[PDB]
Amino acid sequence: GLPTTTLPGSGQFLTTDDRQSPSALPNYEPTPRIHIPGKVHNLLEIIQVDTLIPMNNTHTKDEVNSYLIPLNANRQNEQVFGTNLFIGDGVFKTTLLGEIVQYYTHWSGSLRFSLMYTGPALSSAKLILAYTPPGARGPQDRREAMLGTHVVWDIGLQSTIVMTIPWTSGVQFRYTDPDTYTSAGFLSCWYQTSLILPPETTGQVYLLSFISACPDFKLRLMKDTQTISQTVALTE
Amino acid sequence: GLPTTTLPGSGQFLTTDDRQSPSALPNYEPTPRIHIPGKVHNLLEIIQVDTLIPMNNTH
Amino acid sequence: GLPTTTLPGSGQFLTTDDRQSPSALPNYEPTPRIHIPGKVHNLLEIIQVDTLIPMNNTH
Amino acid sequence: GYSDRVQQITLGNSTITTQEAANAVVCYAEWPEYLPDVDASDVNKTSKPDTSVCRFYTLDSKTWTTGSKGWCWKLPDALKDMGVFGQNMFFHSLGRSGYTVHVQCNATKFHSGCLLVVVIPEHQLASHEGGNVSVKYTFTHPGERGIDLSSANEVGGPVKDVLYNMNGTLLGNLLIFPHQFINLRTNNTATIVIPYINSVPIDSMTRHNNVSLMVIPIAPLTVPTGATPSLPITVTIAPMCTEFSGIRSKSIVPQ
Amino acid sequence: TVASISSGPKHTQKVPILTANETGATMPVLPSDSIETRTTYMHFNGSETDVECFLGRAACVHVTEIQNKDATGIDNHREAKLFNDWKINLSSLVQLRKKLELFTYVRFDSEYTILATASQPDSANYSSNLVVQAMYVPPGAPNPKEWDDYTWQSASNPSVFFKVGDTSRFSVPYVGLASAYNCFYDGYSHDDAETQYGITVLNHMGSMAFRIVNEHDEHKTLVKIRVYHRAKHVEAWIPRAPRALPYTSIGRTNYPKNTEPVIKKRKGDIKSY
Amino acid sequence: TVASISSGPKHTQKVPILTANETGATMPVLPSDSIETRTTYMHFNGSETDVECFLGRAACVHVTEIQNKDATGIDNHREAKLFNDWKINLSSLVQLRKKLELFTYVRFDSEYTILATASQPDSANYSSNLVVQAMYVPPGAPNPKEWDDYTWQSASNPSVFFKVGDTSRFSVPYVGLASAYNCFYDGYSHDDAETQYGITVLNHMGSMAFRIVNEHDEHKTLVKIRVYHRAKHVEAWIPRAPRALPYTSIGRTNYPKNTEPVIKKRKGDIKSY
Amino acid sequence: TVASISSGPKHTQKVPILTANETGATMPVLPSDSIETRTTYMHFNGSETDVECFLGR
Amino acid sequence: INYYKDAASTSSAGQSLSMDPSKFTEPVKDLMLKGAPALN
Amino acid sequence: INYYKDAASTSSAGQSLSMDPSKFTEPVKDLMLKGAPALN
Amino acid sequence: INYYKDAASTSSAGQSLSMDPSKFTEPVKDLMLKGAPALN
Ligand SMILES: Cc1cc(CCCCCOc2ccc(C3=N[C@@H](C)CO3)cc2)on1
Ligand SMILES: Cc1cc(CCCCCOc2ccc(C3=N[C@@H](C)CO3)cc2)on1
Repeated sequence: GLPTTTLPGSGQFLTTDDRQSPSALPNYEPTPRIHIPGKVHNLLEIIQVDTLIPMNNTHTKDEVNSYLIPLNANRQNEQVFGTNLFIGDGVFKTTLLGEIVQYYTHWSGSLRFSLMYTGPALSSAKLILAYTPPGARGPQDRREAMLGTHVVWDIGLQSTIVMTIPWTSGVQFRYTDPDTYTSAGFLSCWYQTSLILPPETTGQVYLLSFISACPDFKLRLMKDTQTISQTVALTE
Repeated sequence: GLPTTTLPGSGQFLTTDDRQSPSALPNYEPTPRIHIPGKVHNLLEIIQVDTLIPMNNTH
Repeated sequence: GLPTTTLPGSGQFLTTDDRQSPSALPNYEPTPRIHIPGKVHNLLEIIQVDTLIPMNNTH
Repeated sequence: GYSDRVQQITLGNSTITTQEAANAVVCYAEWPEYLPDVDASDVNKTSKPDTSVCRFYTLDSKTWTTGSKGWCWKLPDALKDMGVFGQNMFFHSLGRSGYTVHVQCNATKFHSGCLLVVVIPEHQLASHEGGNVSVKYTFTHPGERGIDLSSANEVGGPVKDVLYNMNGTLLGNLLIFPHQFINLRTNNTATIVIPYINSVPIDSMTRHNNVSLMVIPIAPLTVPTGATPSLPITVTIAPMCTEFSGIRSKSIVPQ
Repeated sequence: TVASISSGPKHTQKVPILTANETGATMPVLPSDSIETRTTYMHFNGSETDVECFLGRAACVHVTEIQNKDATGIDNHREAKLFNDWKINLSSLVQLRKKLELFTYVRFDSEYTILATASQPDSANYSSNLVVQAMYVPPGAPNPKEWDDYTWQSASNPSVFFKVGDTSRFSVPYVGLASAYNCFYDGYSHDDAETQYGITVLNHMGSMAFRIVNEHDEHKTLVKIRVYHRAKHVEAWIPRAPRALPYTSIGRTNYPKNTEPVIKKRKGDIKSY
Repeated sequence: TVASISSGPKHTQKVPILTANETGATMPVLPSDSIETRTTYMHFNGSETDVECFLGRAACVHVTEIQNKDATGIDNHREAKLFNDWKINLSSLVQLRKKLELFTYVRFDSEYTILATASQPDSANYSSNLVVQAMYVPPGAPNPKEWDDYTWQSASNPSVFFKVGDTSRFSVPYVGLASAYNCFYDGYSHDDAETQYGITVLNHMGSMAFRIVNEHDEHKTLVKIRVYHRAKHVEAWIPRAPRALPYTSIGRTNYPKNTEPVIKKRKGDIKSY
Repeated sequence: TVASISSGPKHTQKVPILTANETGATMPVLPSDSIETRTTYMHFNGSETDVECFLGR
Repeated sequence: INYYKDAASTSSAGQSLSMDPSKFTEPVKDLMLKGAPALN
Repeated sequence: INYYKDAASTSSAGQSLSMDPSKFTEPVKDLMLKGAPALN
Repeated sequence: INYYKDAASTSSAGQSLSMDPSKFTEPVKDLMLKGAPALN
């Protein structure tokens, strides 16, 4: 008989501990694995695939239309859309990125925001996208917007433009749930010159917008998502 | 005295676990084995012998 | 199963003991350290800096 | 002078040419291949009709109009009646296949509109009734007709609400599945190569569909002034590396 | 590892930021393709986002309850909670369910922890000490009928006996019939016109049965069982869109009617911040 | 090591005892610079004044309380202490607080010990055996609302279950967002005219939630939770003046008005002994 | 280990499927003696049918 | 590691991995070859 | 040290440290180079 | 012997045995020698 002493914590059950256990089914042989395409190893692998952002959130019931950012022909100087960058809330929240970020407490890294244009091929347009780093207000006019991170996008044969929100930060991690100290800025978009439709054409054209994370990205300290809850256990 | 911590499951009895136990009969000597024809090792050995099927179940 | 005996003191919590514990946050990666001037290692380092004595205590 | 843009796919006795492609997607970066022995379980030698089943079948055409919500086809169902592919299907106990899907929609440089073409492995549909109402067989086996998401709820059928992918997930995130867009201004076809994806090496072709192909208008169709307000969309699909096993009497399936 | 390299002004014919999303790719664009950057290192590995880590902590998967009371004159033990069961399954409680259904097929060993606590809602002199016996009853094995049937002998079926207030813990290998469990199944069990649709017909694995071994004392004792499940040795294939609407049933994808808009409406314009 | 060397009479032009304190230095003067000394050795290392040792013993950081009782008809569990929380923090109880605030920035892993004892202030037949479930609820995770919410499933959030009367112990890595925790912060969360001032806005880290898993017995049971915290792997920068006045608030430096003189007045003259 | 070997058409004078059960033997006939098979491996050892396992709980 | 002195006290035995059905499936005195005629 | 005989009884697995998003982010048939035109 | 995988779970650290008061006691820009005049 070897002398032992038990410490504080004996008998506790910590849902996060990782130890060995007896197998209830001694000697059982599991089914062989066969090959299946698509294996995922890290959630970091999947948040780099871009998905659509319901940017046009202004509706009243969920609709395919809140994915469409409208553009008006012949407007000059004006603003196309605006949003803050609380990736865990608001427009971002239902996107795959938003949806995964919510399983973690802290995030750090660059984001990739792209816009794909869908107007007739014989039209043309020049837009400016601007990222405003924390510390200033959402820009109120392009002059204000153009003094921060921006890209003049020229609509052409190449249909999409990929803007990166480079990680601009004092503190090396931000909270995924919106927090002030930790806030990330604003994203706005304005006409640089203006949309022009060809003859025989009319109305609004739309941009689709996507979001995905750069390879830069870090997420840490897992927790429970506000995105799902329940009141009684389900049954069959 | 070596410091320990006990985990969840301590004291449980799992009918399928396989561990050592003290022998109640210390030092006892079992009867020698003699040879007996017919030893079975796997149930897989015996399910290969065919047996009759009551196919005509209608009684 | 290895035979053990527990000694007096089992289960006690001594605020001054120093042992290992399971991490509640398995696999979490702490923020990198950056350099900060001023690191203290011993209280003996700081009690050698002189400070003023309110000698005139009479107020 | 090769462009990403022009392409030719020849499979069996049938060929497709596109002069306005946008590359092609190969699901999960894997190309269809036959079933290796190391992965095999059924001891039966399989049948590989090759060129008689691995050719291009063009399903009947759809009509995109400003009110369209989107269409959904299931595989191998959509092909249950195409030539010898279909016969093999009803006649063997098990079968396995990959596909090349080519979705076609051309317009002019004055039109606008953008379709999402996506392949969803194991697309289990939801009942519009809620609770634990099931979706009857016939409803998930529309055949070449596919399911029309702008048709009405029916009884025992699935829900046809587009912002929810027919299953409780948002349209916006379908982009995590192999997919390609058809943006009239860029593109006129979409091509996806689908490797066989299952948790078993070979399965039944009638009780289980392993992918739904979905074509969904996202930026509404907008035709030039006084143009007819609609465009046809055509889907052509070719089984590839098909294998059938466990031949017998010929399945009889509901309806 | 560098998180960003140093990059300076650019005036090229080589534009990495113009792409064609119609192709289905997400081109790997970085901050340094469109602004001037400085070197920085990652200092991080992505350890805690590994799927083994993501699915590897215990989650509550089931809460049931049984009572110890005089069975004298009870015509239906099962019905008196003289013992209860659980037609096993993991999609019953939703926190863990949404996590698993981020994948189509999943393969793992399970580690179960079972916590049992007792309640004595009405006047008792004391708290008795009860031993629970949770037993696995696979498909085809004779379900028990009374709280003290021959079934409980469990001569071939793994069973664990632990005390109420304590915890039991054991681990079961991956018992799936195929190579993976599907989290999801667009099929039927056969081509029947009315057979059920979904994984419910696949994910068939028996049920687990609990009972108190103790005979009855003078008062009644409520014992409530909580089963926790931890995946170990995880393997996951084919990511899918996360669950947006609420769940209604074990094993079907169905969402409730007149549900509410899941995308938050702006308080303001598209232009609003 | 010598504590003092031998030194004899001196009649020099080299005076180590005259200095200019205006410079900000504390010149390292020793007994042997001004009296005649003999050799002596230190016999000591300064082991127990290491900051790891100074901050490394468990200190009580929080006492809360929850009760097990029939929740039937309770409109606000939180309010009935059917479960309670703690918007986590270390500066709440002052013994450990004064120790930490001897430094400006501090970095360490935490080891928590949680002791839970039960009380039955009014007539009970017995002492029941309750299991506590303390769960970590980080910022953004859905706080629980009833004592038996879906929240308690805690499928992704670390939780520990232990018995009242026992102790639970686990250790959490340094969870700070920056490189160190500041013990102190002369800033705001943004340039707002009315935003709060101090570390309160920095030291934001979630809250910990406790509840009893047991349903109710016939009597009521008070369970009082004590959380102890031990720093391990300590790193401290920039020493500061010790706290002289009493504390009034978590996270602000504020002292109470009409406080009392903190320097003891002489009973006598400056000249007094 | 192979569970089944590959075997093709047969037109022989050597018939493994005709036997005389009166002898008391169970002749070791396999799928490949009477249909055309493909190779497949066992992937299994028969561990949990060992008598030690069967009587050991 | 055995902690105990007696052999009965050790854990379960380990798989025969013996397996030879012929004592049960082919106890015939003159060897039968599959493919050759049963009765000559 | 494993104390138990079966593999299911061992603790959690250890980090894939595999990580290759290209099956998801770039499943295109003809390789796309960043910087070269998307559609030629 | 660490029984646990993560570094936070190890016991207390071990004595700096670093000790250098000069950053606090003599942060002067031009070095002062004891015995030499303070102000020259
Ligand atoms: C997807 C998906 C994943 C799962 C989980 C399947 C679990 C496998 C079977 O689980 C058990 C549970 C309990 C016992 C048991 N044995 C006794 C000692 C007690 O409980 C055995 C197997 O179900 N669907
Ligand atoms: C300065 C200074 C130092 C600190 C302490 C910060 C502590 C980090 C977060 O602490 C916890 C506490 C509890 C749990 C917990 N997990 C579950 C098993 C139970 O409790 C997790 C993290 O705060 N300010």
